[PDB]
Amino acid sequence: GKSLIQQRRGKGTTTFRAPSHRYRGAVRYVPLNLVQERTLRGVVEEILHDPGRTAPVAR
Amino acid sequence: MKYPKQIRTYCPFCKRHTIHKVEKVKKRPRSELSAGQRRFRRKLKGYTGFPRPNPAGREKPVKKLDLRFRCTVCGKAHTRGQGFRVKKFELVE
RNA sequence: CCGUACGGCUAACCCGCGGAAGCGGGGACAGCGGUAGGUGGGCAGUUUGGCUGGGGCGGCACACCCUCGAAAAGGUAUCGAGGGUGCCCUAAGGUCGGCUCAGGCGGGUCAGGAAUCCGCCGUAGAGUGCAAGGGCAAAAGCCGGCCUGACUGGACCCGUAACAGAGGCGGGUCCAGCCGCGAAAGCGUGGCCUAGCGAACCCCUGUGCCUCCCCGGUGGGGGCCAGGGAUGACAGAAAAGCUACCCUGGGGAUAACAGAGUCGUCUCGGGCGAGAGCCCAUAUCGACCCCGAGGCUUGCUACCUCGCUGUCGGCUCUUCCCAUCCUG
RNA sequence: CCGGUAUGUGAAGCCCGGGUACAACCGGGUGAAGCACCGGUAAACGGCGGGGGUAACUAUAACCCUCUUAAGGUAGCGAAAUU
RNA sequence: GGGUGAAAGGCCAAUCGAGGCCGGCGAUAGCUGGUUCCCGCCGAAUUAUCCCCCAGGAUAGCCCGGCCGGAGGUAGGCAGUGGGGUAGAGCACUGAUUGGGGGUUUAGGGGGCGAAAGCCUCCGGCUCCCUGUCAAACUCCGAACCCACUGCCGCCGUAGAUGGCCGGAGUAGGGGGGCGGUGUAAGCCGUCACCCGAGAGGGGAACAACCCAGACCGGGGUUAAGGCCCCAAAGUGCCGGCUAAGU
RNA sequence: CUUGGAUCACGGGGCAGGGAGUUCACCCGAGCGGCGAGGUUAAGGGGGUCAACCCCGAAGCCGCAGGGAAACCGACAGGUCC
RNA sequence: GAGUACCGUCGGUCGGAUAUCCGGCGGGAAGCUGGGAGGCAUCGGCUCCCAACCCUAAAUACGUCCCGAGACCGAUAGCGAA
RNA sequence: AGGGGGAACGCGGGGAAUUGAAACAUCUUAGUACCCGCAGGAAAAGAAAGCAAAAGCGAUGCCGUUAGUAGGGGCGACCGAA
Ligand SMILES: [Zn+2]
Repeated sequence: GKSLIQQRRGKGTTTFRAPSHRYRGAVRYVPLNLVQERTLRGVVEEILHDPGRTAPVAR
Repeated sequence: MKYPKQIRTYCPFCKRHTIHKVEKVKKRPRSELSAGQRRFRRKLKGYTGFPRPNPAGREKPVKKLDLRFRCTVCGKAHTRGQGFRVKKFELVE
């Protein structure tokens, strides 16, 4: 037989791959090995639209 | 069809007429030690399509008998003719 | 001793964050390797029979027995005519003795009376384990008595299959052995004759012998003889479909169509005369039976044509027949 | 298709017994998934029953006898691109 | 056997229900086409059994060549010993089939005088006799014909037959004509084995098989089938009669 | 090809050159020739006028005795007739 | 001369058949009073040998090159290519 | 020191289908075609934990026979040593 769309997606071709070079970087907190017991303080300086996220991000 | 349990017949061993009791042969299954079964098992191993013919449920409704006649005087059995086909077989005394 | 189930632990292994030291989380599970079972058109290889007044569905008279067809020796085919078997019987088998059947009539008790009683006539009309045909009367049938030749070892013949080749199957004539019935002569190798089943390879049983790699033991294996287990598509593959997206090689050995043949059917006629027609056979209508023409209606057949052209209807254009609607 | 109980069955392996100076072998038990058994699920695949009789006259029968299944075509549309 | 697909099996360099190039590869087919000089001697077959057999093959039958062996054989006829149930015929078995004249009356529903299935009769059954009809699966009879065998007549054979051994094949789609079964018929299926096939020449207007007749080469004659007004070799031939429809 | 071809059955414009039962291994037969109860060499070796010629080489193969699954057993080199 | 000889099981391969070799998985020795083979396994005799480490000529295969020769072809032949 | 090149011959691994069996699945085609790696003028093998059987032989490789034999195998078609 011939192949299904769900089987062609596993190959990893351009027709199926996400365009993440368009996005703002990943979102992660701060590593424990650098926030062990310090209680860091920060200021919000920008709020931005992110194309890969469904939620707005802040800088 | 009725058949007697006792028959006076020629015995090849005593070389005279004696009394014989009648019995049906009772079968048994294939032995694993036989060369043919060795060969069959040797052909069944590995990556293969099935190697031999396989008729599913091949049987006659009316078969022949296999009877042995055992002598009282001497204790030995023998065959007496060819078998005949009959559905009911009943040993009457 | 070893286990199973559960509970916990961390030090193997796994996950993450980090140059790495480690940290944190899981945890002897998972994952990895080996083996065993199940599910599994997700993916492959194949099969999916034949005869056949084309093919298909139908039907298995796809192996056998009898009568006809069948032409007074033998042989002889069709999806030719009429029917049966794929069993049953320790007796329905072997033998010895004795007896004779169906029906009809006349006698008696009885509703049809099934049947029991008596006499006569009586060539088989009866009966035979089973179809059909054949055969049979001091029996091959009925009634009884004793038995198990429905056996072992072997030989030569006939048929399937004429003439004219055959594996397997079936039948016939005998030689020996051991036995049965019978006073004895004789008969008996299943069923009065002709249907009632089957290769190689493998397996099971019986029986006594031969044999297994230098020799000898034990367990186990191989071989010769006999019986049995099946292939009905019955001289024997283990086996479902679609193609109008279709491909190759071929075929008028074979359908659709024009032609060719034939005319049951069809169309068009006729002979006689049942009679109908106020009465009157035939102005008109003409039953039931019987004899024909045509091949423009449909069918039947398969001679021609499988890459001649395969097309129906309509428009256009020419010509012919009469079996005459109008015009003479 | 999903879930649940195991009572059955269930291969290798393990265990018991026989057999073999050892094996091959033979007979028992245990033995998971699955099969079986109990249930849930149709905007899952799919399915949704005739002969019968009867009214103030000819009619047709709301309705009544009825004959079986898991159930017996509801609202609508209807000689339909379905007759 | 992969891609890509707003899904048409659409498109992937004029190539797609699995691209193109080279290789396996001189793949395989029971199917189609082809196969190269001369003269002489002989000369068939399309039918039985078996095969997933029916456009294919094997075993036999029908042809050829060679050897062995050593005296009988046989396609025809006559007379005999035996066998056979066809044509025809008939009713003696099996089974079909018209009518009358009588006897037993009833196996059985009908009614009648039915005082009740009644003594007794009516439509009907049983056994005769006379009259009339039949048979692929009937026979009291029964040919022509065919078959085996014996003896003779004829033919073949020591210039070696009949027969046996060895070897090489082809043939498994037949047809015309006569016979049979089936079928409205044309046809289908078998059978005989004269012809065509594989057969020139002379005739039927031409014609595979209807008639005469079986063919090395060159010449001379006589006949066959049929024919003789002209086409066209040979008769406007002879005797007796018919036809008026170009029959 | 076909039962059947002048066919409205297939192939067939002209000429010249090319173009289809071969080789090996095994088996069955024959026509001839050599030796003959025996026949024959292979690989190889020696010599020479050096791929031709001459000599050696019986390993093996067939045959001389068969029957039988096997263990095993083991025959008329002529008695009579046509 | 140790994950070796040997046993069991799975896959491949072989003429190797209950008796060929290769690999994977699970087990696993003796070790000089020692060990192995002899076509199913095992017991006893007899015969032959000492694995699990290394090297080694000659006789053999080939000819992109050279040399010689030929019942080979002779320009549509012969290598595709005179 | 290595890397790249070399017709055929050489060593080690991976591994089809057409086809035949008058179908086809074990088998055959075939350890073939093709793929990967590694050497040389030759390579590989090679000095008995062997062959045998009442006698004995004595490392490897090549040629002729053993032999279409033992043996394998829908015990079919075929395959096949020492
Ligand atoms: Zn006894």
